[PDB]
Amino acid sequence: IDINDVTPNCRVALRNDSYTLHKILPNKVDPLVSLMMVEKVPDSTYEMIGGLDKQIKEIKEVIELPVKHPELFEALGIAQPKGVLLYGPPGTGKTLLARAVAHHTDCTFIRVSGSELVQKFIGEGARMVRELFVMAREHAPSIIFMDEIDSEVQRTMLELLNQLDGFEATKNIKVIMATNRIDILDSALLRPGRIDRKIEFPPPNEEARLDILKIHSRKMNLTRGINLRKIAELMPGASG
Amino acid sequence: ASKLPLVTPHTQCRLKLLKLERIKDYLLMEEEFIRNQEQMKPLEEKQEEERSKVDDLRGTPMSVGTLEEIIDDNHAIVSTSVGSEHYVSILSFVDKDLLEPGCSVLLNHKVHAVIGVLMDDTDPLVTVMKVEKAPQETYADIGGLDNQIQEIKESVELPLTHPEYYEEMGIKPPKGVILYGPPGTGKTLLAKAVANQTSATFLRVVGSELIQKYLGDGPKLVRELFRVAEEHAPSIVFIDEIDAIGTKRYDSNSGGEREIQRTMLELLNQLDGFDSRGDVKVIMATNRIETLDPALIRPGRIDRKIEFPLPDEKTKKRIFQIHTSRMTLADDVTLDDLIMAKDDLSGADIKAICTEAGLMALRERRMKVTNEDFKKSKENVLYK
Amino acid sequence: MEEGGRDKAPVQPQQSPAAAPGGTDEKPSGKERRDAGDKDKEQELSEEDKQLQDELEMLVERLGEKDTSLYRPALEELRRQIRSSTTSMTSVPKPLKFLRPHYGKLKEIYENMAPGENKRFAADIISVLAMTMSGERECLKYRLVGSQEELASWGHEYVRHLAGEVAKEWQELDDAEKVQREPLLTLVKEIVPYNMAHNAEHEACDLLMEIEQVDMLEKDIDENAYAKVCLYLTSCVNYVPEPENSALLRCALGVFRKFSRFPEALRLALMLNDMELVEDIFTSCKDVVVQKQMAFMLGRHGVFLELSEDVEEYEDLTEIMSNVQLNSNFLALARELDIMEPKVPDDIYKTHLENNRSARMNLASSFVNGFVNAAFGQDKLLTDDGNKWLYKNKDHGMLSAAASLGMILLWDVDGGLTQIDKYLYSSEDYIKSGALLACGIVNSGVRNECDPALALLSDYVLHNSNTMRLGSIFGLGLAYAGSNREDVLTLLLPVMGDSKSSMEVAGVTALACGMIAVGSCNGDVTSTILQTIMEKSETELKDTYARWLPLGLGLNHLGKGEAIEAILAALEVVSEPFRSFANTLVDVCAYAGSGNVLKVQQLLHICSEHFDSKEKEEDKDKKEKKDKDKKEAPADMGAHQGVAVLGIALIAMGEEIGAEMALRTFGHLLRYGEPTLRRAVPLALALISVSNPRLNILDTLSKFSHDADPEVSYNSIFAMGMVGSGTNNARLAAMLRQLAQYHAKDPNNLFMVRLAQGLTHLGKGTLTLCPYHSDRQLMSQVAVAGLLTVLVSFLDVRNIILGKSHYVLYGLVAAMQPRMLVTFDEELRPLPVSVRVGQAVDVVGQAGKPKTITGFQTHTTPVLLAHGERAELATEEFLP
Amino acid sequence: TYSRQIKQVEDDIQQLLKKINELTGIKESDTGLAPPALWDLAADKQTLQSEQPLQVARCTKIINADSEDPKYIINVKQFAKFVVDLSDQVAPTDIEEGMRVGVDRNKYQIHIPLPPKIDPTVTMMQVEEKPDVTYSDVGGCKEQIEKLREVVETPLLHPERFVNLGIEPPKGVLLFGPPGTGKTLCARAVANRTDACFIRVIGSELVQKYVGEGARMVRELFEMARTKKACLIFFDEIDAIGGARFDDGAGGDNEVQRTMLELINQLDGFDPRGNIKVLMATNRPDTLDPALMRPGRLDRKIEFSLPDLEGRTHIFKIHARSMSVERDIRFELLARLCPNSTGAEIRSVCTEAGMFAIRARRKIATEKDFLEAVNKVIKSYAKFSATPRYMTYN
Ligand SMILES: Nc1ncnc2c1ncn2[C@@H]1O[C@H](COP(=O)(O)OP(=O)(O)OP(=O)(O)O)[C@@H](O)[C@H]1O
Ligand SMILES: Nc1ncnc2c1ncn2[C@@H]1O[C@H](COP(=O)(O)OP(=O)(O)OP(=O)(O)O)[C@@H](O)[C@H]1O
Ligand SMILES: Nc1ncnc2c1ncn2[C@@H]1O[C@H](COP(=O)(O)OP(=O)(O)O)[C@@H](O)[C@H]1O
Ligand SMILES: [Mg+2]
Ligand SMILES: [Mg+2]
Repeated sequence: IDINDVTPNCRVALRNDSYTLHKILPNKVDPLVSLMMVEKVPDSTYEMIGGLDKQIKEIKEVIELPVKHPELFEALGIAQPKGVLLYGPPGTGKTLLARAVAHHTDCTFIRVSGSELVQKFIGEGARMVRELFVMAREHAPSIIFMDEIDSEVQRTMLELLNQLDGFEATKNIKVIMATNRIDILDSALLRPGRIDRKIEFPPPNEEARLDILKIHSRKMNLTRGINLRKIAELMPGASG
Repeated sequence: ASKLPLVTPHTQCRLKLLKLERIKDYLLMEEEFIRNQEQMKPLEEKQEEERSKVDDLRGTPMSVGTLEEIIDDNHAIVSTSVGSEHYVSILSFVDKDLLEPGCSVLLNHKVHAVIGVLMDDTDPLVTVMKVEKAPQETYADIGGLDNQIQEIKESVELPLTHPEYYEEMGIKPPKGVILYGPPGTGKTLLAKAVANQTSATFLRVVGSELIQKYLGDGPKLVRELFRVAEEHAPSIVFIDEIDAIGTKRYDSNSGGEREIQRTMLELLNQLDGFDSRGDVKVIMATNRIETLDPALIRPGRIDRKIEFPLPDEKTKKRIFQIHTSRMTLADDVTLDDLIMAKDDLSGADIKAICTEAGLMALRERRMKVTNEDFKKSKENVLYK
Repeated sequence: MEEGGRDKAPVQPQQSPAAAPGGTDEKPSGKERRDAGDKDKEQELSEEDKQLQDELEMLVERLGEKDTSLYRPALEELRRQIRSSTTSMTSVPKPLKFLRPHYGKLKEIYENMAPGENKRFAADIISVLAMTMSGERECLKYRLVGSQEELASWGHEYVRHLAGEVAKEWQELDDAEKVQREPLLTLVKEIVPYNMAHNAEHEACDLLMEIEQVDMLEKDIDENAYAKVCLYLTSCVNYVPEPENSALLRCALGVFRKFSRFPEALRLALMLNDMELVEDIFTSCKDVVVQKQMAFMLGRHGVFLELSEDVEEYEDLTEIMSNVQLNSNFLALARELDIMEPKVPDDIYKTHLENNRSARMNLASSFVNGFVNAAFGQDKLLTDDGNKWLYKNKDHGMLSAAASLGMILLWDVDGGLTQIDKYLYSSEDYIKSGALLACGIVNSGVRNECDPALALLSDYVLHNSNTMRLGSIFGLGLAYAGSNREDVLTLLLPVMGDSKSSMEVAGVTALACGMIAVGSCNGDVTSTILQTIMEKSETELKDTYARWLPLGLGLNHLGKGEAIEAILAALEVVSEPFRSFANTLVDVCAYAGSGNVLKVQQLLHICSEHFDSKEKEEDKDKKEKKDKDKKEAPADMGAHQGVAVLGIALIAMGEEIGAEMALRTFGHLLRYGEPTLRRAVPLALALISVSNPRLNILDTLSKFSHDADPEVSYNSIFAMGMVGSGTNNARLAAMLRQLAQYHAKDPNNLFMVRLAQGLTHLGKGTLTLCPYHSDRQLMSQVAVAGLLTVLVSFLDVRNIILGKSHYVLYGLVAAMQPRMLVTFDEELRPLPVSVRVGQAVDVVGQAGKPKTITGFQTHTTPVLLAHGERAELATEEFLP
Repeated sequence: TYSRQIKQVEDDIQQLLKKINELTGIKESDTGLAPPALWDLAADKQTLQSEQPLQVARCTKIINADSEDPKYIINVKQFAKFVVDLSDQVAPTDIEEGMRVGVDRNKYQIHIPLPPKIDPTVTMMQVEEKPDVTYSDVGGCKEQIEKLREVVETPLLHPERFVNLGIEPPKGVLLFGPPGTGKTLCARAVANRTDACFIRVIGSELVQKYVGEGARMVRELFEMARTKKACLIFFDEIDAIGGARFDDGAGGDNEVQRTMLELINQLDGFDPRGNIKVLMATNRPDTLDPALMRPGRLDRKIEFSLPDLEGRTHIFKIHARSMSVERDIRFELLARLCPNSTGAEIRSVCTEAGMFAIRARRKIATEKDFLEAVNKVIKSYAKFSATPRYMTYN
């Protein structure tokens, strides 16, 4: 046997009394497969969008451009923005769009909710918070995404936005969350420099609802003559 | 290996040559008398034969375990992985100096004696907060101030570079520095620059994560932080936005507002307690200085307090000059309009305006920025 | 990188030299015009030492090297003007024009004749133009010409004048640390031919600067601590007249010429004493000089101030005879005693309390009585630990107790006999001898007329039994230890020359006679050598004869670097190896302090181990014991290397020396205190070590805490007190462990016993300290010879304090400020001293071992200005 | 001139140093091995005399005994409980019930007693070292120094006067005063002077994760103290560990209250500690609990107040005596210019005057430096001062 073949984290047979090595076994274990399988994020792409033209324009020019075209920002020279906030009523289509751009720019889209099942995968106890950076750098092109329903997330994002503002060496890392009710978020987060962009998602109107119906009715056997425009009209702007 | 540090002549003087000859001759005779005996009394290889015997004493399978108590007389109490512990002996070739309670040990398989020590490759939390690369550009990138920088240098940098003025004077340098003022006027920026130029290790932690979710944890964290800080070397610690502990409440905090008091007492003792400090500096900053405990700020725990006021028209001019260096801008624009854009615009509004206008011109794949661009950019960033 | 356009200097001064061979002939005007323009341009453009990479210095040798080669030597018609522009300028680039092997080649440009007064255009330059050329020439050419043929051509006639004028120019531009470069032209030049160079530098520096003397003094003495014999003699003898001719310091001569006392000539020291007696302006200088001249750094010299004016002028030495000792007793009574006045109780030794949860120990208790009772520690009815043991058993114990009664009242003359005669009526072979030794000890150092032939001679005259006769020649010699009167020498000679059956008495007679005379009278060494020749023929026993006889000869010819006396003494004892056991004693004994590492290398070259088949066991033992020498004052470089050597060789891979006596080397090394000692010695000492002769370990324990200066490390020894209960039984270590515990705090002060005072001077204390280390060989002497020697072995402690008044009326007590030891070598500006200003005390108690104290309030202290530990503190206030 | 020669000499000697360093043998960076010259003894003989003769000898805890014929109960950590006897070489007297013992691995019979456990943190809480501050660095409070030294130190070094006359000295002392006054420094002075042990504890070290841990820590703290002969315990920042009992609604501070009760109980009721002295300090003592401040626990109530006037001049003398300053300035005026100020302010005034001198170019400071320093650290910073809110004691 040669030492080089003896990789870390490998299964090996082993004789009984002398306890000496004897052969090799293929199977190996990893953390990320277990954490991602716990999470179950829904991969998608641009195809399913209905009525979100301008929003996708600016989200792509703030996220998709400064990875494939860093030198294009070198030319004008303004720094690369890193903080985008999406806000609007619930159930209007934030998470799908963030995953859409993460897929189109090929970044490992990870989300965090501060739960405890996945905590052990990150570390033994997680006394502090930023240990995820020590796990994110091995997969650098990544997007952190969070969500708020009905204040811990805000302090977490504040710690992060403070972190990668000059002290973090690695590039190619962006953070984003989506929440409703801008008027209630913290004051320290409204300073002109901390966050970079804010994007509104209004509840869809008639044309948007019609397009959404057409998109979601592609896996169903229709009937000759439905006039689903009437169906779109009957819905008085509920949501997406 | 530092044979003789008396090399202070450092020139063509006879002293250096004579000392070098004396060292050379000493080592010559020592080499002969520790070499010829081995030529004439090998008795064995002593290069593999003695190592052969040692490898014989430690049997081919040997286990790992944890040490728990030591009696100096070459045998101690060691634990096994299962849980039952023993009273084994200590061999003599085990370097009975680096054995500290808790270090892993290698135990013989039959009689469980102490055989070896395994290096404890752990380094768990050191790497989370210890900054390892230069932050950015030095004092040339900050416009204004000057009065403040003088003080920061006196209390942080100057002692390390020139430890000759103070000791000649008989003064110990002042200890702590707190930086306070309205939001977004460059407290963190000056911190980054100081980290840039300096030579000592820089440790950073934000005040907000001093709080935790269990009892008796905050004090543990602070003890650990200052321990690792004094573990390395002359170092600099940065505690940022302290006021966050004393103004907000979070449900995950199992204790109430009394555990925060406990944490504060611990931190407050770390600076000037029953034990000699060593060589560590402290820098902290906040923008609400009228809420924290005045017992925390008394001289002896922090001496210099430096206040950061709003920018003035001369400094505003300098700031617009700095932040548009590598910008390919048209002469059509007049900065004098933007200087009077707001009654009391702060420093961060400057960089906000510049970057936003750049973005909005680059929207159309263009290189030059016009005036109406700023006319809409300032409105976008200042009003919402 | 553009070239041309600006190519004026790199073209024209490159084209004129290229055609210079063609311009040499058929063109007298142009050759000289261009030569003058080149000389003036090179002189002016090279005036400042800021453009080292000159546009002309480094750009002429690219192609003009062949022109310089074929132009200067190949001219054959040198004129009176072209030579002025050629030799003055072309020699400037000759230091760097060629490759590195150039020092043996400078002759072909400059050595024909030194151009005029080249310093005229080379005086404003620091380290570029010509002084470097002079140093390069003196590096090889002058050395090779004048090695054994100094008297030769121009290589010595004008070279000395040029070197002298350049050396004067060194202290001409800034006179800063570049003045320390003067030795690079004076000391470096003609090392062994230093006499004329030093005389020239003196006659040039006599009128140059008086204040620029002390710096050069210290610089030269920094290299004068260690050198070859000729180098040391010449350098010291030439430096001696410096502080008197140029400056008028005239005050450190008495104290700093102890190094110049023996090594150069004792007659020269007598001449310095005479010239010091001549210069007696007032009283501060003379009194400060004579304060340390019988109690610190010499003796046997109180015979020079007995002229016709011995009233107050020449009577001052009398106050140092006994009056200063009386003041010492009074200051021990007042200063230290008032702060702390123990009763010899040894309460500190009784530390069994706090911790808690045979007649051999009576020896340790008697030592507890003796040790703590220093500085006026007279015991009235407190001597029960010796009184009760004095008449029950242990004759050697009673003797030791009576002797320790003397150290209880140490360096006293008022009532030593008063205390002694109250108990002298004992009619014991051991109490009486100890009483007489105590009497001699009490007045020892006083050098008074207590008992030249009255007290101890009454015991000596009855030499018909040992001890009562043996302990009667050593004590009287101890009383006259500081005096070299040959009357007592002749009186005690019959003790050794009797060849009587009292072997112990004859040995201690050798010790006694050696410890009085160190100069003349080779007849005493002759008598000792005849005694050993007529005695050691039919014997091969232990070192009882050998541990006493050769030591006196070695001390009587100790610390002399001529080595001629060593050669003669070694050659006179040529005989069989057992008889020649003392061949290597006098060889090394004359090597107390000097730089002679060649002697060290030849010491161990002859005999390293030889497998150590019990054939030279004591021989190799004493060889290693004498290897300890040259390290007490090794200028801080020998000690570390020596301790490393002893650690690497003996104890690690050896035969017997390391595991038996390697522990004495630390004792002979130092006692300042280094953590590598208290960590290395217990590393081999904590272990029981039953494999080796563990009695050696016992010695190591009894000789571990020999470091003085009471500190807070005693807890270590108390842990050993916990380890000393079961193992290391009382039968051979009961008193030894306690003596180790007490060694650090023998008295509460009075601990300067390190044989290094002032800067690095010995102070002639080896003759008194050495006997302890010589007698502590290892075995069979801890019960018969140790108690008889280990008590009063050391009596040359240098007081306890270094700051004192000694004013006319003693009005001032103390006004000073201490800092750390001096650690400065070079600085081109104001020189330093010490930077521990934090301490500001005005007490005359502890002064600090490795500390240097300064004054304040701007007193200028014009008494001593250098050192001496007894500053007069003269008052001057000419500065409002 | 000959820099190359001397430099090459230095290089050759360094190379020869490392050469002979390899030659003797220390190389091959170790995984737990000593240099060969050190274990030479234990290469051939110690192996053969430490492998066959000595046994493993498991460690266990004994439960009880029973009468007339020694029969013992042994409890081991993960195996069963056994009934065993002794071996011949050990006396039957010293096997008092309930302590660690070592028993052999075949017949399971008692071989040797062992010392008991003591927790790992409480061991490190001892001092094992003594700081540098002495008694001359507390100018201005001679009264308190005499009063404290008379209870914490005098009886230990002269334990005959009190026993002869028939008194037992007190056992406690409390130190309180506004922040910056100087109590912790007095504790350091005491630690420097003493001889017996000295265990330092800070109140925040006595809050633990789980329930009932603090009480255990206090028990073994006092037990470890009892093991030794006699020495001091210094408690710092008490007011974090027990104030008063005010329970209402949901439980609040209950656990900390149990800790306080255990600490109280350790000093009173049923055969008290005996030869142990405590020593406490605080900043706002109004919140201390009445049952803790009762005498029998806190006999003396030393109090530290703001310096008067000899205090101020004397603090100046102490903190400025290591200065390079002008020889003709008077500090009494400086004392007058600052009415109510602490020792801290005087220290900072000395520092800032030195800094003003080093600011421009000078080498020695003068009166104007001191006047400017007082004008700035006293009057300009006075809107961040504690003392207007720590003299009402909250
Ligand atoms: N005088 C100045 N010169 C240059 N840039 C400045 C100046 N004042 C402010 N700025 C800009 O404003 C930005 C905000 O400053 P910084 O992030 O350090 O805030 P801060 O003072 O720590 O406050 P906060 O607690 O609100 O974050 C800096 O990144 C810098 O670009
Ligand atoms: N009497 C005094 N003599 C000398 N210095 C003093 C004196 N009183 C106070 N000081 C100085 O003031 C400071 C006192 O702070 P210290 O660390 O002793 O805390 P404290 O007053 O005991 O309490 P706290 O920790 O609650 O502030 C020290 O720096 C000390 O130098
Ligand atoms: N405009 C839309 N187009 C397609 N699907 C939508 C749209 N709006 C909402 N949805 C559906 O609603 C779900 C929630 O999406 P989203 O609004 O991003 O998360 P949240 O409701 O938490 O903000 C998605 O699974 C998506 O299928
Ligand atoms: Mg900030
Ligand atoms: Mg305190």
